[PDB]
Amino acid sequence: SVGLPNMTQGFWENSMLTDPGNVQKAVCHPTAWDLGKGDFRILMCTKVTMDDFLTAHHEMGHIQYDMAYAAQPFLLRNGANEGFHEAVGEIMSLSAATPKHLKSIGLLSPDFQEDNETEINFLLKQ
Amino acid sequence: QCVNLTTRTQLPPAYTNSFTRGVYYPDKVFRSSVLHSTQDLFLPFFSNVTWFHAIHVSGTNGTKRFDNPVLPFNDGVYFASTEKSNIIRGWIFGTTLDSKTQSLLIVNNATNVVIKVCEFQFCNDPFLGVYYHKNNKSWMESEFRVYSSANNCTFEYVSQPFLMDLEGKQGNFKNLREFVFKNIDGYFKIYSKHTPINLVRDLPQGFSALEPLVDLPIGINITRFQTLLALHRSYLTPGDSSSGWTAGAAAYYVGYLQPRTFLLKYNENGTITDAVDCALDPLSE
Amino acid sequence: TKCTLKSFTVEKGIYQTSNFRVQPTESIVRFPNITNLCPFGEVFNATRFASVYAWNRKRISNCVADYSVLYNSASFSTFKCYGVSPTKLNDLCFTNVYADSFVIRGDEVRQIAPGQTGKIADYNYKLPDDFTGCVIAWNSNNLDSKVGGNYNYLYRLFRKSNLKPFERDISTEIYQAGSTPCNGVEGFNCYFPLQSYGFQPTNGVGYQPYRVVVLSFELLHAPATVCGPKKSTNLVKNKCVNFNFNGLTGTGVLTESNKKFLPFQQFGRDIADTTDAVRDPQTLEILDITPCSFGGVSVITPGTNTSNQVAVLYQGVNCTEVPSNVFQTRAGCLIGAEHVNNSYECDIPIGAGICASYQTSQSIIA
Ligand SMILES: *[C@@H]1O[C@H](CO)[C@@H](O[C@@H]2O[C@H](CO)[C@@H](O)[C@H](O)[C@H]2NC(C)=O)[C@H](O)[C@H]1NC(C)=O
Ligand SMILES: *[C@@H]1O[C@H](CO)[C@@H](O[C@@H]2O[C@H](CO)[C@@H](O)[C@H](O)[C@H]2NC(C)=O)[C@H](O)[C@H]1NC(C)=O
Ligand SMILES: *[C@@H]1O[C@H](CO)[C@@H](O[C@@H]2O[C@H](CO)[C@@H](O)[C@H](O)[C@H]2NC(C)=O)[C@H](O)[C@H]1NC(C)=O
Ligand SMILES: *[C@@H]1O[C@H](CO)[C@@H](O[C@@H]2O[C@H](CO)[C@@H](O)[C@H](O)[C@H]2NC(C)=O)[C@H](O)[C@H]1NC(C)=O
Ligand SMILES: *[C@@H]1O[C@H](CO)[C@@H](O)[C@H](O)[C@H]1NC(C)=O
Ligand SMILES: *[C@@H]1O[C@H](CO)[C@@H](O)[C@H](O)[C@H]1NC(C)=O
Ligand SMILES: *[C@@H]1O[C@H](CO)[C@@H](O)[C@H](O)[C@H]1NC(C)=O
Ligand SMILES: *[C@@H]1O[C@H](CO)[C@@H](O)[C@H](O)[C@H]1NC(C)=O
Ligand SMILES: *[C@@H]1O[C@H](CO)[C@@H](O)[C@H](O)[C@H]1NC(C)=O
Ligand SMILES: *[C@@H]1O[C@H](CO)[C@@H](O)[C@H](O)[C@H]1NC(C)=O
Ligand SMILES: *[C@@H]1O[C@H](CO)[C@@H](O)[C@H](O)[C@H]1NC(C)=O
Repeated sequence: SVGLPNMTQGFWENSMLTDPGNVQKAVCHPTAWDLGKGDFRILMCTKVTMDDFLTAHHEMGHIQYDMAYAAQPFLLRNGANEGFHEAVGEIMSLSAATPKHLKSIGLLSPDFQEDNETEINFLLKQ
Repeated sequence: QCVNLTTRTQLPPAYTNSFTRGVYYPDKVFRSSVLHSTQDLFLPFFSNVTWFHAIHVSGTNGTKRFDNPVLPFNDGVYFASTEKSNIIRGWIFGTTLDSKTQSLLIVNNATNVVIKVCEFQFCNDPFLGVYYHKNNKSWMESEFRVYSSANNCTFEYVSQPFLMDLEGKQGNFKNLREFVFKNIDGYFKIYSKHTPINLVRDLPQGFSALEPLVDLPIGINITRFQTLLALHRSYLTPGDSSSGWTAGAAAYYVGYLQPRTFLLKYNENGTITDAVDCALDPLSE
Repeated sequence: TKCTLKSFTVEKGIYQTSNFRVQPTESIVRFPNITNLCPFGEVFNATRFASVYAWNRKRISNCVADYSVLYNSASFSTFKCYGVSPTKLNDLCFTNVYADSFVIRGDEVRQIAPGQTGKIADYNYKLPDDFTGCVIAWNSNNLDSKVGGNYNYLYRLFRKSNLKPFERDISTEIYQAGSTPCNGVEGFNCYFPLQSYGFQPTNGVGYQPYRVVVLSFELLHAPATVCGPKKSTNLVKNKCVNFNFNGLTGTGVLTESNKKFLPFQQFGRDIADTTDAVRDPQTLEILDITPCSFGGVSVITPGTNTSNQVAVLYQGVNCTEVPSNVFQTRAGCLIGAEHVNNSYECDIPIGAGICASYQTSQSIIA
């Protein structure tokens, strides 16, 4: 909806978005894999919580930045500094945790009033 | 690969007269007793054609004749070969006959008609001889010394395989094979006709309309052709690769065409039965 | 008749007014069978393909190129025809066709195009500024991909100069980037020209193998051997139609004849050089070509002072091709006159011994 392209074809057939369980051991740490050959996948055991909901958007912003700078040689396929690559996903995770977006998608009830106490609490938490 | 053929007696060229031959169908048009008059390149009646023969007499006498020169191709030729056995198995057409330009190769290797249009390197004496052994005694064709290499092939055609009767019978001739080659608009037209005959003197006298056989679109230029003959390799004739040869009962005629006017006569079925030349014997005019 | 004679009082007699002509109902186009189409069925479905620097050029000279099976197939990624429309491919002839088959990376397919530049164009295969042909490419990641890396496809990367259009290089000499001469071994500025590609089954879009072929069309001083597959129609025998039998044309009714042609003769001509019989290129049957009915229209009518009834005559036209008694005479079809068996003096001459008159409840008789 902002202008970023869609995900790759391999992203939906190679990513393990669900923890397989005791059948095999796998780390559930959210990581952004930048292979460099058009294939991009995210390793995360995304639950139905909100923290994982925003971490998924963080990883998707990371993958978007990777696909953006993938149009350069190997010595340049990276962010400008060591903070931009994380900030690209952090700004999306911050902007996606708003009650307006949640009620527009269908998570928050449309009849929910926007009181100033909740806004002050959210600002203090941030 | 190129092997010459020495020990050949030379003789002056012979000439004969073709009374009424070389008449072919100009176009694929059916006509029933209309007596059409056409203007195309035909063979003039009672012309002066060249006679190439191949005679071999036993003992220390006779002459060893094997005629296959590089004859010119002036607006079409008329090839008639009075063969007793399978000896004339193809021709060679082209301008340079080398790798400089392209050349048409219509040769028969005792299997079927093999037509190739490439830039070959033809030898100065190509031939396709036979081999007569004592065991498995049957006339087999194992010889191919027409060219050295083949590159940049444009057209090619190899029909279905078929047997070949290479039996060297002794006696009189059995059939006559006539051919009229012409190339005016890129297409190489061939008009063939088969007529049995039982003479060994000269070209048969009569009339036979040659029907179209093939039309090969090649687009190459043709200025000089050459006939490919066969050879016999048997016992009692020792020698090297360039010797120990023998032949016989081989003769072919070559006649050049020219623009003429003919009054073709069709029967009730569409076949040409008679024709007259308007530029000869003013009774025919 | 009044307009032809330019008078309001037409005298008793027969007058010619117009000319009848049977217009053609439909048009038919017939052509021989279309067999042995082309080796395109094997040049596209080949199991093994060559590299981009060692592309193979297959001879496609004498075969009917069926472009309909390639354009209608929804299995090609990029299909761009330069200098010619894809729809008019089955309506033109050519001299020679060449299909250069080679596998290239997906993200660099756009480099094979007229006027485009890059890394593979000027080093492996370059196209001229003007090009008369099409390009066909399809994804081959299903079969040309193995786990662990597919190092079977290579490409030339380093060259000392640009390549000519339709040029293929076989020498694999090592490239020299510096002033020091390379003595057959690698060094500082001595690198290998050929580089291998990596085809993994998990790669994304862009790095997958794409078998791309190039079709070249040329016209020179030679008879055209490859043309488009022309379609035939149905054979309608007994009606005035427009026929087209392998280049021929005309208009007439095609009746089944008995003229047994020769095995090589196609069409026949009667006296005065007129096409009167053609052979169907499919069923190899012979049929006659009779021209459609035509003739002058004469109007037999008495004097205007007597009556206003008229009798129409179609000279030399059978009554079965005209569309109130209709009587057929040896001079033509006569409509509007009652044929009587009696014999009277000839009043209005018609022809073939038949005459018309205005007698007895009262109409024109013949
Ligand atoms: C013997 O065969 C050779 C080739 O097998 C031919 O030699 C050619 O002879 C002509 C003139 O005699 C030269 O113009 C050619 O250059 C020769 N060919 C080559 C390859 O040099 C010829 O058919 C025979 N030559 C002799 C001397 O008998
Ligand atoms: C006569 O020539 C033809 C073609 O030059 C030969 O046909 C080829 O035969 C070889 C093996 O015999 C095959 O590998 C080729 O594929 C054949 N050609 C084609 C176009 O199919 C034929 O064998 C020759 N016959 C003799 C007796 O020499
Ligand atoms: C390669 O093989 C495929 C598989 O048979 C061919 O696809 C068929 O093409 C025919 C001809 O139009 C169709 O009738 C079939 O329905 C097609 N089958 C499928 C599964 O699509 C294809 O045509 C072949 N390639 C070439 C160039 O002929
Ligand atoms: C052209 O194709 C048609 C049909 O495909 C051929 O007609 C068939 O001929 C055979 C043998 O004469 C008959 O058994 C069939 O019944 C015919 N089918 C039809 C639909 O008529 C025709 O022979 C082909 N012509 C050539 C020269 O190949
Ligand atoms: C044919 O031409 C040759 C050479 O010009 C000549 O010797 C011969 O007499 C001619 N034949 C006839 C029948 O005129
Ligand atoms: C059989 O024919 C071959 C020719 O291929 C020949 O060389 C051989 O001498 C013949 N006889 C025997 C017994 O092989
Ligand atoms: C083959 O010969 C033709 C003759 O016109 C020429 O145009 C073509 O370039 C030649 N091809 C090769 C590969 O030599
Ligand atoms: C032979 O024909 C070709 C046609 O392609 C022509 O270019 C060439 O000039 C001709 N040769 C001669 C000697 O006229
Ligand atoms: C013409 O054909 C008919 C029948 O096809 C046959 O009876 C007759 O003999 C033929 N005439 C000639 C001169 O071939
Ligand atoms: C008109 O056609 C019919 C039917 O074919 C035929 O019987 C009749 O003889 C034809 N008339 C003339 C004058 O030919
Ligand atoms: C004329 O004669 C024919 C044949 O006999 C008959 O069919 C027809 O009815 C007759 N017409 C009249 C008017 O008598």
